Amino acid sequence: NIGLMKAVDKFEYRRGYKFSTYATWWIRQAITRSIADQARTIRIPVHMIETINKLNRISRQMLQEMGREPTPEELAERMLMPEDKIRKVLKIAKEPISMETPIGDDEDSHLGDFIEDTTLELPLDSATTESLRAATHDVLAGLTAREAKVLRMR
Amino acid sequence: SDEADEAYSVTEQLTMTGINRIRQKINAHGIPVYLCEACGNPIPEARRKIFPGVTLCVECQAYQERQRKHYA
Amino acid sequence: KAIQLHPLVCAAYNADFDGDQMAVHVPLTLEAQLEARALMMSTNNILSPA
Amino acid sequence: VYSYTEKKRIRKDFGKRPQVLDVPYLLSIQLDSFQKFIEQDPEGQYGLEAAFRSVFPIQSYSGNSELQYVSYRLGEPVFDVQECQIRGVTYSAPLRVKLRLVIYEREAPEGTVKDIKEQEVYMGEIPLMTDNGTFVINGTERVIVSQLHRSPGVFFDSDKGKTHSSGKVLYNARIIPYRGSWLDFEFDPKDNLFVRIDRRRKLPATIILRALNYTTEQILDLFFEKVIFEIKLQMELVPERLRGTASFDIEANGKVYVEKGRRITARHIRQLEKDDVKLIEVPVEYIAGKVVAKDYIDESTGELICAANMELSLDLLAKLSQSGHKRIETLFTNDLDHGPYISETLRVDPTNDRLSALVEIYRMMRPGEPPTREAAESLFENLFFSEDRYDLSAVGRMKFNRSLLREEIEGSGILSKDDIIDVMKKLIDIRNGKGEVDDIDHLGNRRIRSVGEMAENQFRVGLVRVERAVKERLSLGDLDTLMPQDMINAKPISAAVKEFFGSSQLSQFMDQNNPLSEITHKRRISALGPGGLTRERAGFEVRDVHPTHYGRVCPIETPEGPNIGLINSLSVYAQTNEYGFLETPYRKVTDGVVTDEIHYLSAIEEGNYVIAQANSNLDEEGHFVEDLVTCRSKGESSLFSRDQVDYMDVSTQQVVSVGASLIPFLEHDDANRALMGANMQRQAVPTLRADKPLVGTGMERAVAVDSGVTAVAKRGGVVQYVDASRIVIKVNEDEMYPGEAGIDIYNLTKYTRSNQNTCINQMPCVSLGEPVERGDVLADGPSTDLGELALGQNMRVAFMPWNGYNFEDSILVSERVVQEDRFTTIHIQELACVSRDTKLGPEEITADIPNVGEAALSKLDESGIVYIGAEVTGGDILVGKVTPKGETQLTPEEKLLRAIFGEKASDVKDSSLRVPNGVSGTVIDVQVFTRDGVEKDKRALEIEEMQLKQAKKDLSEELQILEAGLFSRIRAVLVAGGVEAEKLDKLPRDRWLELGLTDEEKQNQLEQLAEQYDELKHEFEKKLEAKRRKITQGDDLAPGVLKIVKVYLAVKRRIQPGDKMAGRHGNKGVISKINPIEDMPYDENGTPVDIVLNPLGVPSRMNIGQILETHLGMAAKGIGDKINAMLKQQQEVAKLREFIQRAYDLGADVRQKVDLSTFSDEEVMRLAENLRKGMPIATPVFDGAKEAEIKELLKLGDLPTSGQIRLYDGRTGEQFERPVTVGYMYMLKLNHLVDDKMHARSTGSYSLVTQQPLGGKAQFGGQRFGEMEVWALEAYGAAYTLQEMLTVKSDDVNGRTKMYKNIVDGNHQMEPGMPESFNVLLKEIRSLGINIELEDE
Amino acid sequence: DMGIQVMEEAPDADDLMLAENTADEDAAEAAAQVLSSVESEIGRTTDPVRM
Amino acid sequence: AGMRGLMAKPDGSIIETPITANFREGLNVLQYFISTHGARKGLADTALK
Amino acid sequence: DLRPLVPLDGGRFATSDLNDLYRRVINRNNRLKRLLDLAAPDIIVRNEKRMLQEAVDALLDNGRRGRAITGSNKRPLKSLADMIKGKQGRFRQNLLGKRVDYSGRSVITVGPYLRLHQCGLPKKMALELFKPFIYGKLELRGLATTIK
Ligand SMILES: [Mg+2]
Ligand SMILES: [Zn+2]
Repeated sequence: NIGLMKAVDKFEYRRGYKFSTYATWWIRQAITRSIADQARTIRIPVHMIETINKLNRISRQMLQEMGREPTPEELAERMLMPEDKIRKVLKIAKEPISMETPIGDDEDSHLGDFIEDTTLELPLDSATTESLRAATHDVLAGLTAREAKVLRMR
Repeated sequence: SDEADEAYSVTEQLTMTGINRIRQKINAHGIPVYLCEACGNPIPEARRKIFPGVTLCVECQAYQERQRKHYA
Repeated sequence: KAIQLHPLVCAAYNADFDGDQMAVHVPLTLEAQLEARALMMSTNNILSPA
Repeated sequence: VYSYTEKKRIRKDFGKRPQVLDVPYLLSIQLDSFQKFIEQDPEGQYGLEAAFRSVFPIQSYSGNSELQYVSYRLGEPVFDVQECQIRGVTYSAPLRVKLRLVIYEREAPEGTVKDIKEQEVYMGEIPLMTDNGTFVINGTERVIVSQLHRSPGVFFDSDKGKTHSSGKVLYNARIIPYRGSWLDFEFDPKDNLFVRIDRRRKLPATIILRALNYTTEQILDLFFEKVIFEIKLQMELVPERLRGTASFDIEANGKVYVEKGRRITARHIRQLEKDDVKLIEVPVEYIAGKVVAKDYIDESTGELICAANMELSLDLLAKLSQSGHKRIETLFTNDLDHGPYISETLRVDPTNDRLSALVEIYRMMRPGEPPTREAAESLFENLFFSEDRYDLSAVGRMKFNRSLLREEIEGSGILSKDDIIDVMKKLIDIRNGKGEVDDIDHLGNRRIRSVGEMAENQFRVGLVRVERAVKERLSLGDLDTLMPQDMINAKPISAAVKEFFGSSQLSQFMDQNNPLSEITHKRRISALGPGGLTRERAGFEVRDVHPTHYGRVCPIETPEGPNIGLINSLSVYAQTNEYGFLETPYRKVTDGVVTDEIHYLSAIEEGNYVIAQANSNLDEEGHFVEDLVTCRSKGESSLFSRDQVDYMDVSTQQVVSVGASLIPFLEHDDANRALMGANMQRQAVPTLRADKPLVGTGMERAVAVDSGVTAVAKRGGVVQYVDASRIVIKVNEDEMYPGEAGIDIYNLTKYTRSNQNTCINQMPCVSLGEPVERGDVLADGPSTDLGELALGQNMRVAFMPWNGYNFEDSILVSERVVQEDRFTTIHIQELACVSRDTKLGPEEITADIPNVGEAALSKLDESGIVYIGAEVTGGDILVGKVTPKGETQLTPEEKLLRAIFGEKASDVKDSSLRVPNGVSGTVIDVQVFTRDGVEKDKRALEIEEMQLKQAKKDLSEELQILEAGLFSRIRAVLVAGGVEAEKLDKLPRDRWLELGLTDEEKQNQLEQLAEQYDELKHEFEKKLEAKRRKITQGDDLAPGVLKIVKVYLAVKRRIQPGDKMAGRHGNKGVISKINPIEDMPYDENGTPVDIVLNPLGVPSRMNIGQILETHLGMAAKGIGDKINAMLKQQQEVAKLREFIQRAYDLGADVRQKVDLSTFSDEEVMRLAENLRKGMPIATPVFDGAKEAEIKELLKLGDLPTSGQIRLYDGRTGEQFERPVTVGYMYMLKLNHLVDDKMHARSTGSYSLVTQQPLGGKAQFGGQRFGEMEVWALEAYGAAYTLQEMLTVKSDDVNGRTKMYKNIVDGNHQMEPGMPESFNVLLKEIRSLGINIELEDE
Repeated sequence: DMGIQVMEEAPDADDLMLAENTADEDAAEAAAQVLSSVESEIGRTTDPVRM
Repeated sequence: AGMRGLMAKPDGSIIETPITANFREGLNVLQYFISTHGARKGLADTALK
Repeated sequence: DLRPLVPLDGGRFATSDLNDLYRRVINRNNRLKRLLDLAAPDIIVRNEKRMLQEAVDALLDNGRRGRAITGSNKRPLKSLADMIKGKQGRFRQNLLGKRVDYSGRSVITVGPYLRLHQCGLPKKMALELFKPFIYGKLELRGLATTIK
């Protein structure tokens, strides 16, 4: 109805065509554009969706026109994307996974229970870092006024 | 307790409870009534030789069992 | 690799030896070490609380 | 007489009852059921062709197109079992279907077609069942289970009075079709029949009779009995119909028959039928409560006085005499016998004819709308009487016409007006006590959906998913050059089928511990999944064992725990029906003789006959011997005479499954300890040297062979060559199939990895030149000794307390058990390392890695990978992988330290693969898989040329041995008819293409046989390219990864305090001590006991069969220590053949007759070699060793016949008094090791989402301190212990690193604060519009 | 949400004494206010698709 | 040593043909199939409790 | 960090369902913002406001209005109420039942040489559980200098 309101503002009945042919173009755009813009949790640009959609339309066709499977390096031949701008198309995920995903039947454990944080501070490295703070303070206790102070402010 | 010993206690409670609930329905000692308590029919003497204290006759009790077969 | 466990308290955990596993924790603080020693030691609890 | 393999070690067999049926092929369910799926049935009714004949032909809109089905074919698989298990792809075959699209024109809908379009389209790939009944799906071996779902048909259930508090049980009757409307009857609490069509609102159940066009007098004509009153005031009597307390006495003939008050008795109705009464005169009050049975008017004016279904009045009765009426009909409603239900449901029924009857039916289906006279009627008639809504299948009418006791075993697929009132007449009879209700757990109501029936239903749902495309593609454009390939996607039928085998809860991992674990796994019948119930609504209803389980499913073997009785185990001789029910063989009893024609009976047809027991004694003519024979009809088991019985059990093994048919003396164990022992036998780990059970059931050989882990000779012959990895059998001239090369190569399966991370390995038991037959075992699998199932070891056991070291359930184990390595098990772990593609660069697999200092790195090759053969330890680097990163923002006191020594930031990080903690093993395989864009490295090519020189050699070794069988097969021709004999081995063998013979068929066979050697050389030329293709080709990896290097360790685990040994009788325990060998109890021979067991487990857990096996273990090792002692002195065979024949012939009238008089002399010493450990004893399941036959067998040894010897203490040397039972129990080693259950964590990785420690032993996890461990901590006063178990030891991120510094500082004082489970909780309430905040003090 | 445990079949024996009835009665008071008042109009649904 | 006795049913009822045998002798196939109703009900109620 | 977007292996990801519910609210609010910027007819703005109100209901409690909307998984989404309420919720499953450092498990054996006040701890488990204690006592006695 957003494009339907915009189709009315650009509709010209002096051409004399029916309106159900003009606004069908805009609803073909505006539905598929918001499907392109606002449907995945990670936003893919609109043309890049059409890269997958062309790849979804072609690799389905070469599933039977070739034999068993289409290889990725075969898709470098059919579409004129040179084996790397075809590979990062299939690297992209798809509305990926929930983290209330049942593993399951363990403790009713979900996929959030087994994702580990790597960006935390493990307390062995932190007490290593803390004891390095004091082990520097004793080595800098073996220096005089000037040379320790420049080495504290370099 | 090995999970098949609590099974043993449950099964022995089952058997003992059911068998006591049956044996309470044998009405061992009673009075010689000589007449049924829903028909007034003469209950035969071999039947009281079997069960002392049958206030119901044979087939009126059979009707009672057939009525109680479902419930109510 | 198995926890060995005094045979008298097997009736207090209801723990037999057909393959039960006991989770073992460590009391870190001196307050929790003393709570362990003064309340939760297996000789301080030899009467059933029921 | 025995097989030649069977003469190596004959299991001496008790068990006096003879065997009529062999135990059939146990895997007939899986293999025979997937036979029916992937097979071309020309009258398409089974599997794939039936699915195609259901969905095809496809009509378009208005019939201007038609997609039609020709045939289908399974392609050849791209990979075999071994290649699919290596790369990890489904062992599937490409399903290609020959299709045909026919175009039509104007005025020719099926006349003149326009265009045909013949093509072979590829529509999805379907997974193939391999030779053992299993599937390869992602490399992993899956087993697709059968399902116990409820059948279609008619079901009469009850409510058991739990619906109402009044008490009254409410019988109901559901008619469940295949697809359609669940026509359900039920009773009111006040005895009024109801209907509802799809579990909707109720309607009074004469509405369904009125909509079938039955009027009120016709309804009462159906469901009632008619005594008729006439005038004066006479009622014609049925002599039986009076049973209910005499209301009015009798008035016939005036004199007497019996008077009022009392009961109508069996005396009285006898006297009324002997004195021949037919009519009685009755008072007017007797006809007051009766109900009028047909219409009645006055015949002067035709005016309605009283139609039927109306309470008769006495002025109304005299209204008929003044109407001139003679006949007055009424309904017979005895409150006990034929209660008024159809009458009193007409007394409520507001509708009276069919037009208003469909109104209530249409307003029950679709409310609100005004029911038009055609709109209501066309809904109803299509609902139960049309093939496109109400489908009742073949098994639906089979259960229908068998339930109401007809014999119309096949019929329509819809209901009829008589088919519905037959349900109501049966449900009335169930209310009236004629016959019993049906049961939820009858095995005549629970049908079996199996593998070939469940994959078909996932292929028919995918053939509606692709049908919506091509019905709407063929009606758009109708183009020619349009093929049947661009319409048919291969996706929606592949995603319907690789959902089922892929991830559905009836497609489980194959328990691969031992050959019992898999053979019980394919013969599992679980009542879960789609179609069947789940664990939620299961009861207390289907977890019980019902008497129709005899012969069909094991009463013993179910998994205990959450689903006991929900997962069953198929019995031994149990077979599935044509319709899908479980049928079990019974041998037919004639007049008085058990015949031999076995008949398989499903549980519907078992309750009709009288079936005897297999432990009934039989004469030599087949006659029963005793007059009263213990048999069993429908639910009871009473004493019937020998003429009236119909059937007998085939054998006494037929009630149990194959898991529980291996428990010796299972008669003497409880049903739950047998349930506990059948469970633990499938969790046994295979030991190093496989060891036979001394006390077996005789089933051990059959389960070993029928589970595919053995290498069974397909044909006879003599071994041309034996190897540890292959056996070459030169087939005899008898069975050589004259266009063949002569020999077949059994390629053995070496140290490969199980599903359960154990080792699967085949040891060839045969020797060189040893003649084998077909069927005979040549190589034993894992956990098999000489083609006999060998799940554990024979352990010289004792029964005594011994110092608390076997106290509650525990086991005290000798050091000799550990020294002899009887319980050492290999465990092959795979450990992979993946080089993925990160964002700032891909991860290399170099050997030059960061700071770890080139001591562990010397185990690495050039390419960063360990060598095959290397003996790793915990934390040792298996595969060196390094990952790029940034410089990572070096802190102060690192800018000073890295300026001192000057060594740079490494700039790469060291995410490499190392051995996890604790496991020390041997690297036995490394496989490098590469993406095609990535080139390779040195190790990936070194594995490749090693593979290629292996794959080219074995095909040459295929060829040079198949030639070396063919050049003797052709040599067999050159003896007769044109004979080249002395000049045969002189002329070169390549010019045996050019050798002259008398030109018969033989020289044309020589130009056939050697010409097939020319086919052997080109098939070798073609197959060497094929293993040049797949070995060299790049992997079709998951997108993102480059190099998956899959290292394969091998641990060789050994027994320790903590491992769980068990018996076969539910006697499990945990080894508590490895006592030294001098401290074990010994007898007066000095022989120490290997295992001491607690005897207190025996009287309470009443498994006496572990004491009887122990005494049969003392007898079996008694025989073996004289056969050993005679071979120790090299005794002559007159000593051996007169002892062993005596040993093989013991006890009462055993069916086993082995005569060593007709035995070769090198076979007897071979038989005595395999008996020098001990003679194996077969105790058949309910058939075997009586107690006197053990003591007699114990008296053949010089062992005391009570079973107990006098044992001396190991340490202090003084004897235990009151002598002790010793003997040989078969102890198992269960898959609960302490190497896989010990876990500890100080401080590991944490969880991201809430900052708690991770979960599980693999993730270096913590212990869950739940609700019940907190209340048991508040029940002490342990406040500070509980604060740290929610703050420091769990989640508070500041307070948990200020503790680890404080412990290393030596200060045990926490500064805890506020948990991170609670700030996450605080932000989630405040992410609602709820201002929950913390106050201030 | 009274909750009177609306489930599929005839319920068990122990699971009326195990299953609990919280909270009497004010939620049931306002639910009675609802359920005695939606016995009049037929056109009530809240779905934006249907409406 | 003595006889086993009357064996129960999941219906609460009692199977009127008792088990005249024991565990020092054996049980034949009929009595062993009779025992499994009570034992399976006992183990189900244990593992459900 | 309470509805994270963690990068898993191989390019794959894993989010929480609150991301989908907040995305639904932001979508409907941006579109309603345009539909009131555009002076649209009142029926489609009525439908947009009712949709945005429904999205706020699905975000705060997916199922109190009906029905609980499912994503590309056929279970309902976990909402904010479902993240505090429920058996798996933070109030039950994370405020008391929570995993714990300095802990471990193994099977039990008898070993009756013990007294009533001692358990038999294994040596690898006591090496693992008592790691910071071992480090403090090991460097206090100075047999190592660094905690490394
Ligand atoms: Mg236990
Ligand atoms: Zn009576």
